[PDB]
Amino acid sequence: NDMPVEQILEAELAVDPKIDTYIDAQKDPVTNICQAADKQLFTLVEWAKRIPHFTELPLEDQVILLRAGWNELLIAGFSHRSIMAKDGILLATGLHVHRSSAHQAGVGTIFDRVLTELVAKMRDMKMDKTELGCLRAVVLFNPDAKGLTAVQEVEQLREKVYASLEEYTKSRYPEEPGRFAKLLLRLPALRSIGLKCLEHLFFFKLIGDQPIDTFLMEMLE
Amino acid sequence: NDMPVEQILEAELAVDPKIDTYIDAQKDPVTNICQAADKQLFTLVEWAKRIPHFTELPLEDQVILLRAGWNELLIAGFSHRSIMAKDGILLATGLHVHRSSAHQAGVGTIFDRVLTELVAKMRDMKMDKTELGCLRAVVLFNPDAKGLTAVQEVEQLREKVYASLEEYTKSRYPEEPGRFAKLLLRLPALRSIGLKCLEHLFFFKLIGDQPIDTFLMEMLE
Amino acid sequence: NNDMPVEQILEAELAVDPKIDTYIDAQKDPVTNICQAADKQLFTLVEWAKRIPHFTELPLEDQVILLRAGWNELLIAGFSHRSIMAKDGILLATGLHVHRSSAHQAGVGTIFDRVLTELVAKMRDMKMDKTELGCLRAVVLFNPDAKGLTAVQEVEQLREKVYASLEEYTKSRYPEEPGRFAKLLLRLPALRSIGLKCLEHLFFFKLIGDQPIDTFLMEMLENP
Amino acid sequence: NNDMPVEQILEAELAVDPKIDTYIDAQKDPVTNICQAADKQLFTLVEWAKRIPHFTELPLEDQVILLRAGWNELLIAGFSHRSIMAKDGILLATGLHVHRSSAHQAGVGTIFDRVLTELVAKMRDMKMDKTELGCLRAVVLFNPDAKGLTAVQEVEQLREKVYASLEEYTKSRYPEEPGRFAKLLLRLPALRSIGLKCLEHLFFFKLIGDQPIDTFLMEMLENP
Amino acid sequence: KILHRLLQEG
Amino acid sequence: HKILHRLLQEGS
Amino acid sequence: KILHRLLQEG
Amino acid sequence: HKILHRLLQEGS
Ligand SMILES: CC1=C(/C=C/C(C)=C\C=C\C(C)=C\C(=O)O)C(C)(C)CCC1
Ligand SMILES: CC1=C(/C=C/C(C)=C\C=C\C(C)=C\C(=O)O)C(C)(C)CCC1
Ligand SMILES: CC1=C(/C=C/C(C)=C\C=C\C(C)=C\C(=O)O)C(C)(C)CCC1
Ligand SMILES: CC1=C(/C=C/C(C)=C\C=C\C(C)=C\C(=O)O)C(C)(C)CCC1
Repeated sequence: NDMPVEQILEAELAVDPKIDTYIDAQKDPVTNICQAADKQLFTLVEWAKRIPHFTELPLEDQVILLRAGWNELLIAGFSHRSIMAKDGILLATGLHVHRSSAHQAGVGTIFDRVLTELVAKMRDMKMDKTELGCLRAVVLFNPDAKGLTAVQEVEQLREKVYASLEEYTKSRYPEEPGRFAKLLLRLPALRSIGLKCLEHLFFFKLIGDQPIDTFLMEMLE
Repeated sequence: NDMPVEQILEAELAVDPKIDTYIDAQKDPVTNICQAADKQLFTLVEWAKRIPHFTELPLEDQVILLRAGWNELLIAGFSHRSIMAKDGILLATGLHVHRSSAHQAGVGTIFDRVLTELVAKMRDMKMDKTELGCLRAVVLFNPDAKGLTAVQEVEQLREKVYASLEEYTKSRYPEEPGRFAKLLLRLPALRSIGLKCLEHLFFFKLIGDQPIDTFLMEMLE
Repeated sequence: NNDMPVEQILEAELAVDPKIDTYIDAQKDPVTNICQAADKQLFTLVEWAKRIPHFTELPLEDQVILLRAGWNELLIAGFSHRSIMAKDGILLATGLHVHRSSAHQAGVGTIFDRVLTELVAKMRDMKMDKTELGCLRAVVLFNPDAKGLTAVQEVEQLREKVYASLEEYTKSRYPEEPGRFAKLLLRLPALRSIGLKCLEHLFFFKLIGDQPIDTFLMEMLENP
Repeated sequence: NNDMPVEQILEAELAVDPKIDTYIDAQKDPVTNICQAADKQLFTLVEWAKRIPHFTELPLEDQVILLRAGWNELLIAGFSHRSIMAKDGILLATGLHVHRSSAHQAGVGTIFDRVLTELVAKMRDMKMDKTELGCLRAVVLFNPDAKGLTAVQEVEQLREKVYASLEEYTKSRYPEEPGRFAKLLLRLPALRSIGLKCLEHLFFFKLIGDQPIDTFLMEMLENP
Repeated sequence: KILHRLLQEG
Repeated sequence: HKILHRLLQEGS
Repeated sequence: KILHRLLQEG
Repeated sequence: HKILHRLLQEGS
């Protein structure tokens, strides 16, 4: 062993948001989702600090992993939370963003990808918190990330994570020989949706670099 | 007569930008295009002030027409200018924006619509400055615009404009019986691309409402 | 003059004219009423298109592209014109009359008024006839800007033929009004604007998941 | 175990293996070299797909959807694997060897290195064989997330069958290495990442209009 | 789809 | 709308 | 397209 | 990267 699924479960549990009801927003969904993200970034670190062995990597690598992994880590997180919604995603700030807001705000198409390729599939197979924590750990232990020193160390940690996951999976779900594959095969979609989000975010960051000039602002009111 | 194509030609000529070469930009095309727009809005007014009869409408209507028409007025303008480029548009600030920048910046799809449905067709039929000024005048005289007082007055002005255009067209291009239609039939595309631009602009204006929070900014660098 | 006889376009409008002489004003939820009438008219809309000269000689993948790109303006033009017979309301092909008050109560009042003032009232004031309506629709159908066309030239060219026949019909049937041809074509930008805004309302009713919507309409809202 | 015999996937890889024993290092413009090899391989890629069990029973509109969604990762996986035989370069199906120095000079060095370190080196270090490569490609081909599929279930299900056969083959041929199956599937996220970034370079070479590009490749870059 | 259907039996 | 009004007064 | 072509003569 | 570094030091 040495990479126990129980502590991984602990790490997830320790970062669930303490969560009331979930009111809509329809008003500036993109903003709300970016605030939730900023907020969750703090808790993402704490989560990582609680994944076994993570903090015994060099400091330098711990930062590379998290700079390389966060967006996929946060997408996986809100996706798994959002399983109980129908066509919406549930943010950590306790807001619910409806598919219809997302199209109105211009991100309909990447949003739909999150619902179809992540949320719906997490829901159809009833992915549990242990499988989700493992998947996130695998992502956190990305031995391809640039500039790593302890390459081989991350490689060994990721190998650990998936061996325990396969183990957990074979034993908690022995009616499903394909389950382990099916879980790993969600990571390509995650990778992909992750990249598309970052494009979005880079574009909003350059927009915000420079206000609209004043007559143009006036024509828009 | 009373709506002479010559003065309409004058109005266009008086607002050509005084124009050197046209350097690229590839760097923040969206910004550049919005600055050009703001800049051209000042000159749009002067253009309007020079269209016959415009300034004898009530003040209130002159502002309604220009608030309702500007985006289509500016799109028509840069489209006609951009005929001599291949796959790019030429801004009034003397910048050239390449189709490849436009896709890189995320507005590839509306940009392509401008090239295909406006620029390329303006180019294939060699639309001249007189036809363009008339088309813009027709757009400027929009009797559907909300809240107009002198509805019937704008209606009569638009009727004038297209009668002189048809006239100019029959006489300057008598090899082309379809020319007049073909010109009017570009206005639906203009209308449409105009609406899609305004969506873009409203979205950038709300983005810019609110910076990215600081940890999120840090992950983006 | 050419190869695009207006008799045949008129023959097309008349074959799909739902012959209706008594309507029931429908104050209930108008949006469902309008959706069902639209589903219903999508079927006639294809019959209509197939009767337009040369339409069915087009690459099949092109017939589909045109109908899928033009359905919303095509159907809007249809009921706006039938509706010249009402006052402040529209007349659905299903025999229902929807009053503007009732569109307002259901929160689609603004786009409703845009149809009354930009299309219906204008069509009524200039006494647009069925021939001109068909041409306008045929122009809209042969839309050479639609994405993915393979026969762009054939489409352009059939467009040009419709508007040549239109213009000649207009000159002959309404020589009092030399501007008429232009007046007709200048209704197309409003038609385009209002068509985009209805499609936005629809797509959004579809995404909210509440609002019914039948099956041909649904296939259209998945096709755009 | 099932209905998806690995012999037949292996038979598929081998039928398209361009049998090549001597390459010419190509320092000229590598981008054109890679484009032409890709055009060339698109034709074999379809032959390859047609030989994958059940592929050709799919709704035709689905075969097209899969090939059009999977071509770039499929071809990347192909030449990355042939390329385990080079060192710091890739080996094109056209008999050319492109060195990394030369990719760097041509300004596509970064994505080139990503292919060397994330795909080629890993494939070489774990001695990925042709059977596993075919399965990985078949998994990628039967992509049930592709937009517009009509037979989603059939696709999912054929996916599941490939990965069941893969896993069983792996357990049997490489019982020393119980993690091997996972190691194989975990190359797919990099494959996906690198595939997106190559498609971005391509689409952009196409939009700049300078860079040649042949015709099957062009049809692909218009299909995405 | 339904549209194809409709357009072929013509 | 300050900018448009002001500009509409000046020219003539 | 070319892809259709290729996929039918099979 | 100030925020991430600082956070990575604190917990333990
Ligand atoms: C998906 C998505 C976006 C990015 C989300 C990302 C990368 C982080 C969100 C994490 C949250 C919302 C954390 C939580 O609540 O657990 C953007 C902004 C591009 C807009 C469209 C939808
Ligand atoms: C088309 C287009 C856009 C809007 C342009 C508009 C509405 C005005 C431009 C006028 C210019 C550039 C004036 C001139 O130089 O004559 C936005 C910003 C949405 C981005 C994508 C391309
Ligand atoms: C106009 C309108 C809408 C859309 C109608 C559309 C897109 C076509 C209607 C077809 C009919 C009414 C066919 C006919 O009666 O011949 C929505 C749903 C936004 C509600 C507001 C008013
Ligand atoms: C990888 C790479 C590129 C894209 C290659 C793609 C998309 C497939 C290549 C096919 C081959 C090389 C087939 C074969 O040899 O079997 C571009 C053009 C971005 C240049 C940088 C390196």
